[PDB]
Amino acid sequence: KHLFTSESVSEGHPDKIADQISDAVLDAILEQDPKARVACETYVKTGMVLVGGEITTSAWVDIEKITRNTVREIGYVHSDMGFDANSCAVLSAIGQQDPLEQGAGDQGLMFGYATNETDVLMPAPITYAHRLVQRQAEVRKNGTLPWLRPDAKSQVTFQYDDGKIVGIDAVVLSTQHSEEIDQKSLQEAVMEEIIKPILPAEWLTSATKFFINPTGRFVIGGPMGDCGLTGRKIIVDTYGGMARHGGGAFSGKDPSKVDRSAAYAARYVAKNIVAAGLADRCEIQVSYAIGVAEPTSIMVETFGTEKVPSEQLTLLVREFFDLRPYGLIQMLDLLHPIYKETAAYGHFGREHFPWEKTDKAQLLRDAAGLKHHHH
Amino acid sequence: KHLFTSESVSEGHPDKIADQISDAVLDAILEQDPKARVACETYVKTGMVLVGGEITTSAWVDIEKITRNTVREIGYVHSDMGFDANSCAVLSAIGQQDPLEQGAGDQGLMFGYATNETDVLMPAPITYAHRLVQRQAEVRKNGTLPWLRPDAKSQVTFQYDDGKIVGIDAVVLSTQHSEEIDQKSLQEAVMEEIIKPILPAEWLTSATKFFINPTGRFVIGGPMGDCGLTGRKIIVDTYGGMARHGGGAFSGKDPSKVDRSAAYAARYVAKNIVAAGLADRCEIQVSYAIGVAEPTSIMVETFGTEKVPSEQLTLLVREFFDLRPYGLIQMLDLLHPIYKETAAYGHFGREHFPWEKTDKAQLLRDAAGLKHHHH
Amino acid sequence: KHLFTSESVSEGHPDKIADQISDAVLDAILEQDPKARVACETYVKTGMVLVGGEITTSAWVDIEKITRNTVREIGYVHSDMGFDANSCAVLSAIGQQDPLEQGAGDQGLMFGYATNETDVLMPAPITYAHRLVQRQAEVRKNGTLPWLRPDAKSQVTFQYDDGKIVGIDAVVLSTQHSEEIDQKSLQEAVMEEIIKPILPAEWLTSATKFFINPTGRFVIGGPMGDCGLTGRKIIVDTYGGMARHGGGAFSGKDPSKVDRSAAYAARYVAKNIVAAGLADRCEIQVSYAIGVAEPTSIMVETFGTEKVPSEQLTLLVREFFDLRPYGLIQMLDLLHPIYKETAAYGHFGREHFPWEKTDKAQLLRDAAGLKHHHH
Amino acid sequence: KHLFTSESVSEGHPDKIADQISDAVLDAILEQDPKARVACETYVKTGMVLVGGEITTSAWVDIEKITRNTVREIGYVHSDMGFDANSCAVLSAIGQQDPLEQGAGDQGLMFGYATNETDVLMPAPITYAHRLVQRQAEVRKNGTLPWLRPDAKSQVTFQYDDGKIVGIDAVVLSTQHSEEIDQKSLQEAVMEEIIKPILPAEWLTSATKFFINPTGRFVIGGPMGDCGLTGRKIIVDTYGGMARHGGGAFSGKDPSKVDRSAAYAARYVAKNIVAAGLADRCEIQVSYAIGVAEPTSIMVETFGTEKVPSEQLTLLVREFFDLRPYGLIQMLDLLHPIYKETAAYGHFGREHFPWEKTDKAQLLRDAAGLKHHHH
Ligand SMILES: Nc1ncnc2c1ncn2[C@@H]1O[C@H](COP(=O)(O)OP(=O)(O)NP(=O)(O)O)[C@@H](O)[C@H]1O
Ligand SMILES: Nc1ncnc2c1ncn2[C@@H]1O[C@H](COP(=O)(O)OP(=O)(O)NP(=O)(O)O)[C@@H](O)[C@H]1O
Ligand SMILES: Nc1ncnc2c1ncn2[C@@H]1O[C@H](COP(=O)(O)OP(=O)(O)NP(=O)(O)O)[C@@H](O)[C@H]1O
Ligand SMILES: Nc1ncnc2c1ncn2[C@@H]1O[C@H](COP(=O)(O)OP(=O)(O)NP(=O)(O)O)[C@@H](O)[C@H]1O
Ligand SMILES: [K+]
Ligand SMILES: [K+]
Ligand SMILES: [K+]
Ligand SMILES: [K+]
Ligand SMILES: [Mg+2]
Ligand SMILES: [Mg+2]
Ligand SMILES: [Mg+2]
Ligand SMILES: [Mg+2]
Ligand SMILES: [Mg+2]
Ligand SMILES: [Mg+2]
Ligand SMILES: [Mg+2]
Ligand SMILES: [Mg+2]
Repeated sequence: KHLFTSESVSEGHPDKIADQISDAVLDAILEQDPKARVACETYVKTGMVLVGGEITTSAWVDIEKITRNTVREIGYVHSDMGFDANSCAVLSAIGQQDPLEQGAGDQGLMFGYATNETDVLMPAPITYAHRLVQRQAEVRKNGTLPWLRPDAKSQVTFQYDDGKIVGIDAVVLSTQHSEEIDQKSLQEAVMEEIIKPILPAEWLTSATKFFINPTGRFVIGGPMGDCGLTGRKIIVDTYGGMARHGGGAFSGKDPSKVDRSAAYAARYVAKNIVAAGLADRCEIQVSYAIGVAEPTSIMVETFGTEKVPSEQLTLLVREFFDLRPYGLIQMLDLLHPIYKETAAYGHFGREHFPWEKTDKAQLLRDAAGLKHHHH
Repeated sequence: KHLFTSESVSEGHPDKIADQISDAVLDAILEQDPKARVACETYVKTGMVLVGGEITTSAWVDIEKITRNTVREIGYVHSDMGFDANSCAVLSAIGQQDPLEQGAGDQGLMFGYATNETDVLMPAPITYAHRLVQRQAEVRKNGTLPWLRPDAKSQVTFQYDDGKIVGIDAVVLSTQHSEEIDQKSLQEAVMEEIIKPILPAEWLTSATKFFINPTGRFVIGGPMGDCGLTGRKIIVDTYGGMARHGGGAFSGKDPSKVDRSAAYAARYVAKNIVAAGLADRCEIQVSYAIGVAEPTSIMVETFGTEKVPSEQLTLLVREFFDLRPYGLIQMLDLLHPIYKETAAYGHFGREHFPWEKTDKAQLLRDAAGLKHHHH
Repeated sequence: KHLFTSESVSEGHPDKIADQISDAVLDAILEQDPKARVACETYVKTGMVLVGGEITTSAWVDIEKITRNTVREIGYVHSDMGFDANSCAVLSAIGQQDPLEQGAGDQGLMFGYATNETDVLMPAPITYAHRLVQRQAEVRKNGTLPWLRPDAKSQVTFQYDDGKIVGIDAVVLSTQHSEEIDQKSLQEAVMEEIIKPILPAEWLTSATKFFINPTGRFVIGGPMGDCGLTGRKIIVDTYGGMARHGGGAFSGKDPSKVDRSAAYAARYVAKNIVAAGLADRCEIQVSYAIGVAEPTSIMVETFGTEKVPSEQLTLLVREFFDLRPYGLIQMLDLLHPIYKETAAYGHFGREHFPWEKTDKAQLLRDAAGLKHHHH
Repeated sequence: KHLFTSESVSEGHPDKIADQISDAVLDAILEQDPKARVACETYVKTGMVLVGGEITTSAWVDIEKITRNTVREIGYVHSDMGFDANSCAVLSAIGQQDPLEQGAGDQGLMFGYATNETDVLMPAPITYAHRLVQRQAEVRKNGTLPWLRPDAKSQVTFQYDDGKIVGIDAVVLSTQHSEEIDQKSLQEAVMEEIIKPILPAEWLTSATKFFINPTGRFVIGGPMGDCGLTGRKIIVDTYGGMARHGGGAFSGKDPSKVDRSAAYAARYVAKNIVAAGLADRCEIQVSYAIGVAEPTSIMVETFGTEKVPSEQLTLLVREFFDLRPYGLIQMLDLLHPIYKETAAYGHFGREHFPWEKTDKAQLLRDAAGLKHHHH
């Protein structure tokens, strides 16, 4: 019997604004130069975006237009909301100053995770936290609730009973909105259009507490309310705290940065082990030394749910997966402008991303000797 | 049998520069106004520091002098190193626009952890990673190795055998340095002055791999090499990945921000459970809803090492600890300028910090009914 | 027979926005510390104000609130106008690191001028250019023309016939406005409310050309349209080109800066010579060497209109006026927060400023031996 | 009998640093796109360059490399001098969002001047002020005085006797320098290498005062000492105060901006009148209305030195010169990357610039009927 909690934030949360600008700049560069080196760090606050860092590329991009386009899409288009794509400041401080045996670009450690408690092999709490804010954005943009504004957060507390979901104990939904909607109207609409359509009714009972805009009015937000920086939502981006984290941010980094590529690979590995039926849950840790191709370490954790000995799993992983930094890029077909889409609503659990394919599961299952004997 | 890896970075790593500026600004404010509200986000890169965010305070501080003093102390005092305290740009964009029942200032989730694998009740990998970079800084500043420069990283891979440390498998030490030292000289000096004095000789064997400045020369660094931002080393700041993380950054936040205060409290709770002998390792999760005083959730995880039933532990925690946001500040005496010291070499494991006191351990032990029966 | 032209700009022109922020910061400091050293340079463009330079002061000022207050007063309060006081970025980069024999703080040259072609002893073209934009601001702010927006420019071409004003040949008035007013409506209203009430009807004839918003619609302006910097309207600030200029900017400089104080003194000198009847027009040049109290040069130019020999005038000036840098501050009572008012609509010709007093005129006249002999 | 004073500043003065960055960016764009629209405003101070404004161009330029290259050429290459090309911050905030009948892009007024008191038809004071700082830069860069640093100023006071140069009354030379040179050594070297080789010995007498580094040591300078902005040396750029000024800055503006093109044209006109022998000195004023091709006014001032009636001169100017904004660009062949060279040591008096050609002088002389009758 334990209570576990995860959160997510909408595309209009200031940290998420920064992540999406960083990745919109990455995508624009990769469209022209797939092998670009990009380390693009964004900082947003009242009236301004600062886009900085380092790029090595043949590409020619307009950082200001990409930034303004990104903010406009998120929905900040007027001073009444606290922030305007068309009239904010955009400052740029980007410095433009056998292949599988290439060393890691940096040291570090990265984790990946999978669990069969959902069909996408993700933890339920982060899954439903993301779906809530993704729903908030959908009913804002489609005109179902046209008074919604871009900045929102969600938080879901699940109840477990020896590792089985019993229900949802608590739900937090805080949304920005225009001045005209009153709080009772806002709470009813958020319950009917956002919460009830996303959370399974089975998990919602008399024991469920709902905190909808628990401080009431939330008119001013996005960067006016809170400074936002790239890489400040790394637990929202991953597994909502259910799994460990190595500390590296994803957004604004090209696929040569093992902080992103090896975390994607570790998800792919974990997900294929669980899809194979070789465990019910699996956490992978990998680590690198700058200038060294072979990871300094690989760890496979199955929390006692493995269907074959743990040492045999570690072997299967070395056998089927090339975790050298350029083996990663090959393994996942990463040199394409696919990253802006990851930079809100989570890097995992959306099954069109290359690191969410379970195209190794039968291979691992066969290689492990799992198959039924008769008679 | 598993390999686990943690890293740390010196006070001269650009992300750590940002953390220390943010907390130097917090301390300067709390010295004058202990109840200040501070959310100070720093961004450093080639030639500049940007210090931004939001403060509510009666204090009057010189952000530029605090910044320059902080960078000078870290050791960046010349263009030859890539960055100069005295001549860099400092830009400021800080907007200055029953008490225990006060609501949390934000939603979120926070973890704390303790393990008796070290005397300070920390995981060994993060402990020894921090000690390595702390040693690098000490031999740089005391003139033992005067050619060292401020930017460094460490990484240590431990070998476990069913949860007992067998040894150290791999050690990474990457340090900045002046142009005059050659790499063989640098590797010998780092082995003799930094590595061998910090890592127990028992754990160092023929199986131990050493990667000292594995890309060779590292003359240019700090902000010139890599943009740095507040809150981009949250796993170095905590448990090196051994424990989970809720995603919140510590530095530049006053103690009313549950991202910092509740993580400190969760460490205090976990550490006192383990010091009490109520478990060998303990992870606490807590979460809040904005405007709500009582946490939305509390979870006590003991990984099967508890000495009393798990439900009884959850009770002991509600009984002995007030996890309401202002109960935290009272519980830990937090309204003092003590934070710059946390902003490099880890927020945990240094036992003079208030959240590292084990002043509840005997209390919890007595309350749990642990004591020996004779005859 | 010659045509001469001068321009002026409203308080909402971006260069004038910068001047007024610089001087609002100066005034706020002098209110607390009359002997402050201030060199405050402002830069405005789309979404941002940067306030920089150097101050030596005991004062404690909130640069962000002063900036936002200044922009709000000018009238930029919405993204629809291109700029919002409440939601723009404000960045600060101000470094806070016998008395009459004190040296000049810098070298330089400064001119002052007076002419009896107006009652305020100013050239008519700059006088009427300022009055036009000052009128534009008055009918905008008083609701006479509520659709006006803050950014405007004026330009007036006078016809002279051997140095006597014959009339006005050309009038330019370009004003920002809201989207709702059509251009014919705007032209009629500007002619009736701004032009006809300010320019003497005697000077307006069939030969007069009027260019009112000659490019038509002007909805977007202020910083969105044009970057603005302190000290980029030095000819609008002075004599509209009728007199020479030494190149120094006024705004954001305390009275120890001879670029401001000696130009004010040179106006005072010229104005008192002309008010004395010792010439009909008078241009003064003074210059300084850094660290030298006595000006390196003084020149008195009367364009052949002197009523006493030129050498005798130069003597009268050395006799009645102390042009040493601290003699200036004493001569004009300058250590008071009086400067924001100078930073739009001209530093000269408004007779409540201390350098516009003619309290030496009778003294100079008596000392020159001008007085009527009878019989 | 009158004393007149002019100043100049070296390429390392912070305002001049800004002018040269603005024009280096203009040149880089015009090299690729001769018809680019450019309005590039620079701001330099401790540790940073901000390059902003508005460009309409097909060109692709690296603002950061152009900036760093420009600062390096000027000579700021180390923190010991206060500023380093290689390690300063560069921030960019440039928004990239019958032909002779095209309207002026803005209103305004512009002056041009010529006088036969020098062979280049410039006033002597500005001529010799520029030559002094140009000499300071030459002996710094050629290693004659290798301890010189980039920031310097000059100021020269000439004595006139009814409009004829009698001599030089005062000379100011303030130069930055390294820590190693003492002030007596510096004064002797500046007198021998900079002053005596540039100023005619005839003009230097017992009455001449010399102020060499009159405040002594000047080690820290460039942007560390003083914020610099584009367009803050408009009187150094033109005629040193001898002639009037319309207020417009030159640097960072493409030739479609009448603030630059019409001032260049007005110099060309004045210079060709004086070279023709139609006056000994000539000041031209022109002015424009936004969206109007024909200037709102033209004024020809000859200070009583004309050799033909004044009305006939005004006619000659309308006849020989097309002052419509695109007539200017054609008249002077302006669509070429020639502007960085203007942005230090004066826009006039260097006779390879297109507006310094006297290719109309014989034409004007013939058209005026000036020629000798015999017998
Ligand atoms: N030549 C070099 N050799 C070795 N290490 C180097 C070298 N140059 C820089 N580094 C280090 O590499 C560091 C990068 O650390 P880190 O902040 O983790 O990078 P990041 O890519 O921004 N990721 P994170 O902030 O963790 O998401 C630099 O800041 C230096 O400490
Ligand atoms: N009136 C309000 N009511 C509720 N939520 C609000 C209100 N105002 C702002 N918020 C939200 O609170 C958010 C803060 O999120 P977060 O980024 O986690 O904060 P942080 O303190 O910088 N911590 P982190 O970046 O996680 O270390 C804002 O950006 C909004 O989404
Ligand atoms: N110690 C010093 N001795 C002499 N001159 C110095 C010293 N320190 C700096 N200076 C010079 O003084 C200059 C100031 O020039 P200037 O740009 O005219 O100043 P300003 O006050 O901004 N006025 P302006 O831009 O003309 O309105 C510096 O930039 C240096 O060239
Ligand atoms: N559509 C428009 N119609 C008319 N005037 C306009 C329009 N858009 C902007 N303007 C004005 O044109 C001004 C330009 O003034 P000014 O500051 O003299 O320009 P500049 O080119 O930077 N020159 P200076 O600072 O004088 O060297 C703008 O700031 C507005 O007042
Ligand atoms: K923040
Ligand atoms: K970075
Ligand atoms: K401009
Ligand atoms: K300045
Ligand atoms: Mg945040
Ligand atoms: Mg990292
Ligand atoms: Mg980093
Ligand atoms: Mg948070
Ligand atoms: Mg301007
Ligand atoms: Mg000056
Ligand atoms: Mg200046
Ligand atoms: Mg102009």
